[PDB]
Amino acid sequence: KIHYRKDYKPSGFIINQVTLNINIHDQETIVRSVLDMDISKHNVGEDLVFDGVGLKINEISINNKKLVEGEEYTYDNEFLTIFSKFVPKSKFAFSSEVIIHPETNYALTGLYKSKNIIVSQCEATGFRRITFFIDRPDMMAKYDVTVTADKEKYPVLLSNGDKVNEFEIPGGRHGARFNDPPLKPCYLFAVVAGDLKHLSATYITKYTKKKVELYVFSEEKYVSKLQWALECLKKSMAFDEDYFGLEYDLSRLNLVAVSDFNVGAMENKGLNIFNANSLLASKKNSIDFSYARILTVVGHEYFHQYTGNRVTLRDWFQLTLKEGLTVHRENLFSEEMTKTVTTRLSHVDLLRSVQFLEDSSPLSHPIRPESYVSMENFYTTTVYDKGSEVMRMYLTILGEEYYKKGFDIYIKKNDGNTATCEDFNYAMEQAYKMKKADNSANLNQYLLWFSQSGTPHVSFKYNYDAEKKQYSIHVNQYTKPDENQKEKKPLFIPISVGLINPENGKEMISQTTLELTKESDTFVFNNIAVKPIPSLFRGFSAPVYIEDQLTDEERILLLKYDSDAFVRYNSCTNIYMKQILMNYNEFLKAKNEKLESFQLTPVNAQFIDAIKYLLEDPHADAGFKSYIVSLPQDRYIINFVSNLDTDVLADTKEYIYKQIGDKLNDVYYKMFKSLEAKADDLTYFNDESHVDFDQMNMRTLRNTLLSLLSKAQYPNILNEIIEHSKSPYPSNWLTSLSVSAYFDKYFELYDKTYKLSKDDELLLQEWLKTVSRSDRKDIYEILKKLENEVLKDSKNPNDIRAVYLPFTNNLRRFHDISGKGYKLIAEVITKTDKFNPMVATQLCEPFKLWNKLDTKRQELMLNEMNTMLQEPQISNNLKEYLLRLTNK
Ligand SMILES: O=C(CNc1ccc(F)cc1)N[C@@H](C(=O)NO)c1ccc(Br)cc1
Ligand SMILES: [Zn+2]
Repeated sequence: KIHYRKDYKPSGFIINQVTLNINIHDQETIVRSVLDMDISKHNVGEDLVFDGVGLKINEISINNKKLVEGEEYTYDNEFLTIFSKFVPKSKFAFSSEVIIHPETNYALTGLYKSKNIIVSQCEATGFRRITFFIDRPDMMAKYDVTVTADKEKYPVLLSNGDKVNEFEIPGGRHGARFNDPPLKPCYLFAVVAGDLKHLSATYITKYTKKKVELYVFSEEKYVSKLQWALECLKKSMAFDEDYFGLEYDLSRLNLVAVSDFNVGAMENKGLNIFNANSLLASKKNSIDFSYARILTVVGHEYFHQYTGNRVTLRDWFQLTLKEGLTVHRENLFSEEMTKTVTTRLSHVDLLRSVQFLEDSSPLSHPIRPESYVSMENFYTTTVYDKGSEVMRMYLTILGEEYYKKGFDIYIKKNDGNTATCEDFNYAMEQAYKMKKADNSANLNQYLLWFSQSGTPHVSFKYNYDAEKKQYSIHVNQYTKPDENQKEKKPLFIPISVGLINPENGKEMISQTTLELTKESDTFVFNNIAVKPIPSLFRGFSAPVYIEDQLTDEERILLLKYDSDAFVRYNSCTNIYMKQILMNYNEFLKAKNEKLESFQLTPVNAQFIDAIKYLLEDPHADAGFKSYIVSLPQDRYIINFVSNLDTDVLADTKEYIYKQIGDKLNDVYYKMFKSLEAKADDLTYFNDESHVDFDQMNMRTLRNTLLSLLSKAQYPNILNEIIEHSKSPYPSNWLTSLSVSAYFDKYFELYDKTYKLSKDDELLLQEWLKTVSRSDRKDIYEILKKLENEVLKDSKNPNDIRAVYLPFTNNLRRFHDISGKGYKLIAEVITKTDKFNPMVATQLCEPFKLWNKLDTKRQELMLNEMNTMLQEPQISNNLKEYLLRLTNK
């Protein structure tokens, strides 16, 4: 069954009240549910059809009269159909009692057991796995929820709303009743039961001075890892108050970590539930990346309280309205908290590698898709991250003052209601009219960002008249036709620009955002005293392919002297890309023609000089420095090469890295040594509330330089690697494992770091990732060793993803020409699909570029995908995903 956006129609039914009794027992959970329902104005006498997946019916009733299977209803394990003639014409009560089995629910959707915690996940379609419902987000209802369980095993009981009763039950059990009067969609329902330990705090809101109790929960073993999450929650609350003027509306907010989770976290109202790897950290037992991850995921789920929970979705095709907008709010928050330029750069780096790949793949879709089979397949980097860039462009176009005015219009007008992408565009249009001082101004063209798939390409030509002091930027935009639009239309593209004087590095014009609304336009600037170098798409102001048409000399000047971090990073990126494409084609030709000798174009010496200049600048940023010594990501590069031969690309990267290191290794080594004191400072190692993002960026730089020096076999660098392995910081000692891959000490450090990791669940997963992405010639034997000794039969998604996904980024080995790496991941996908279709589809990620590779590897990947598709037991999720990916 294919659902189409244009087919939306309101239900013929209304569910006003849900009264749940969830009785948890060792071998089963009994769910009783009374739904106080009505007939809506759209009803036309149809059957009453409920969603209900995998439920064991004990009984169902209408108005306390038990219904008879076969004559009055059918149930096919997916839909409960009550025939029209037995459906009442006015207000009525539907009731049911079903049995479900959280303990064997390894798909982690619906109600399931994670270690010793019972927990739910209802977005998008999981509530129907708990009880019968019209399981779609426009069915808003009140919830009164009672949970009972063995008290010894499950002392802590949580659901949405206020706890209004706690009571004892004979036989060692107990119950708690939660009443949540405000309307909500069923995907925001949640329940948690377990032997949970907590940290707590009281937050007083900014304007109404309301006292909000904050609780963060985990299993007892890891309760000492909760402190940063609680601090991040306070920060998120303050940011929504300070930037958006928005306070929390409930008396309490609970965050709960669980070990088994399909994604990062979930915004259930007042009861946010997290993958443990996105809530728990300590400085002894977590890598640095955990701190930014917890900050952004806590922030993300908090910002949903307005953008998703208070203003909700009419239908799932509007997903980007809450996810793109919440990622945008998340990104603003992160940028303000970290105060590092690499925060924005890391978002752009993600979009232009992963999301651009998706947008040029057969899976390409607009941020508001037109159809789906499994809605879980459209929680994508397109909907989330391109969605966020589309939400960010409103702020770029409007400026902070009018953006905040438009955002508040959207909140005030839609608070407590469902909404669509048009409602948001409407609110921004009102601010646009105010800003332009023109009630005729509109953003109708802006809506194409929601409906048009594919990445626009923006290219430039320039003219400077020295006598007239007149400078022109000619701009073109183009989107390649794809399967979603045969004809692509020009978008509203905001181009943040500066003009740099190449003689002194100074700004030449005030802040300027060009509004490109046609296929092409010419923007002219008068009184430009000298020929400038244009600084284009500052802040990465639109999600596009930038073709700057600048010389490498011009790009070097921007890299050294521009004020905008993104344009400097992009100029570096563009210099690298020109070099990569040139050397790639030289290696390819020598391979194709079987040349006994040939030449390679060297790396630009003035570019290497500029890198050295930046690295040696003690006032320059360490995080930015780590980006400039790193080549662009493989998944960024592959968007620019047809029939990419992964071995030739590996040879290209190796040549270019060797070229630069042959000049700069002594600089790299000197910096690695001089950065030690500040990077590894232990002053606050035992203060979990003290997080220094610049210090972590200095560690990133040290660990990047160490990797470069180790690959280069720099003299006696093994000494530094061994010393690095004794650092108290996991980012450092796990780096010592991966860079030791090039030395005879690798398995010594393998065993040392395993011993350091094995007694913390999350640290062990970081160790698994480090092994998985180790640059080892024997990586296939090493993966078998992880399988046999550590991973075993685990159904934990964090374990499976840790063992296999980093390995898939091994350009030389995963893409082994035998196809053995494709075969290995396909076996893992098919095995995983038997119990967790969502994670099976996540493990398909390496196949997304299949039609971008050389002909032999295309065929090898296609064969494994077609083998996967022929599996008799394949899930709907995996089948739909592979059918779309293979154009079948
Ligand atoms: O957690 C994420 C993204 N991060 C992530 C991390 C590791 C992974 F393996 C996968 C995803 N998204 C949340 C979300 O949006 N919460 O607000 C979400 C919620 C429900 C559904 Br259905 C899908 C996605
Ligand atoms: Zn979200």
